[PDB]
Amino acid sequence: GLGGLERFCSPGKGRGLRALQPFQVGDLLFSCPAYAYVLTVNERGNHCEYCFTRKEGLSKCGRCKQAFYCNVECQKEDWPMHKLECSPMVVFGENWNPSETVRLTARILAKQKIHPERTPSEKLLAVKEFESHLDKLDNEKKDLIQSDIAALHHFYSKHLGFPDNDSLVVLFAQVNCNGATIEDEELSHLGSAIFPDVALMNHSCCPNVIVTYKGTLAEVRAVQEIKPGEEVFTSYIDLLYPTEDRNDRLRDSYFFTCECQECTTKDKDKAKVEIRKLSDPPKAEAIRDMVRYARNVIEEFRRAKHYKSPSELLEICELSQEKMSSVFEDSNVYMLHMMYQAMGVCLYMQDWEGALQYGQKIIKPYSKHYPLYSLNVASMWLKLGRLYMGLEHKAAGEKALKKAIAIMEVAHGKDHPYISEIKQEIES
Ligand SMILES: Nc1ncnc2c1ncn2[C@@H]1O[C@H](CSCC[C@H](N)C(=O)O)[C@@H](O)[C@H]1O
Ligand SMILES: [Zn+2]
Ligand SMILES: [Zn+2]
Ligand SMILES: [Zn+2]
Repeated sequence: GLGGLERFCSPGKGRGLRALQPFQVGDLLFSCPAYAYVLTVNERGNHCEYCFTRKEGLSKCGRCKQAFYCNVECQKEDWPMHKLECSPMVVFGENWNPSETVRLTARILAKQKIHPERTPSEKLLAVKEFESHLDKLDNEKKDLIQSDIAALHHFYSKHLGFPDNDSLVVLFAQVNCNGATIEDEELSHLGSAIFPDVALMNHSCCPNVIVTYKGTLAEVRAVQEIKPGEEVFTSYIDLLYPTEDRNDRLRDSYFFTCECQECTTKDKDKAKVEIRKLSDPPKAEAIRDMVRYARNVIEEFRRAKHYKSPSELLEICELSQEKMSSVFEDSNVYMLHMMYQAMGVCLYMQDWEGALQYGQKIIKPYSKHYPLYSLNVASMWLKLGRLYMGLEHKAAGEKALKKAIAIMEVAHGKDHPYISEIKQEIES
């Protein structure tokens, strides 16, 4: 398996990963090549399909004209997977729209068909041993999975010999509980992948490691000191939100309730739900009313941004901030949430000054709500630094970039290509 590590049975968590030797903050616990992976549609042309390297002047697949490569070698290496989509993409035309989960599952089945034996990605845990939580799925969940299976048959029937329906349901549930989004240095979505050895790690809201990505390779580095015998815990979710929100998401997606220190004590929750200390104290029921409102408007915005204009979205953020502010301080995570969304739609609108203005009032609370080494914090420092540099505020830009580097050296490793790029952006 992996030196200095050991698969074991973690009480109340099923199987987990334990350390057999000490690891210091920044040490590399291990690296894991992707078992199967797929680049998200919106990043085609920016990244190489095979190795995920970002560069300009990628070779275009002459066949489908929708898959870009470093060279003919990367193209050849990606052909066993790319042929699943090359011709269907041109035949279906505009009707080709499988969800990313379907694309990934199709590549999983292909990888099992050609490489049925244990891969180097499965040193400690094989794909077939994945947890499915089949018995927990309600009818709504089952019907969503059945819709994905229907799409799988619809777009990938010519190249894959499919197992029976039951097995496909198990596979999709396993993907939903073990899949891994790949994000860039600004936590922008690059694609989805299966990292069997990485999936073994259980969740904690105070994790001791962070998973970063070097192309299609997952790397796992410590963000706290790990001693022999201690279990290795990563985070599955955004840690910004209070305990009940986190466990709502964990129950919904992974079907378990977390009992880590943050969940048991809920101490940071008080900072996260900051109430204005005004002459008139809000009553508890008014607080809970505004909290419910906040959680509702967050979901409403997730929906609205698919069919609404950017300015309409900014209006939603501005109006919700005013209403919520009557009760919530600006450091409240629901205010920060709407500020972050406003920053994103301003970034899309290319209003760099506006987005910078929002980002400035986001990093101060962000830094304290998130753990010491957090990719969310690093990415915010990086976005800020790049806006500063773009608007020629070099002094403040360099400051922000160094803060990002300080966290990334730990999480990504000091020799990571991203850090080289950022140091170039300081010297240029
Ligand atoms: N902190 C935690 N408490 C209880 N169960 C957890 C947990 N973190 C992860 N899990 C379990 O692990 C699943 C994710 S895959 C992680 C490995 C899994 N424990 C296994 O034996 O294969 C979750 O769906 C949940 O069932
Ligand atoms: Zn490449
Ligand atoms: Zn093609
Ligand atoms: Zn927790």
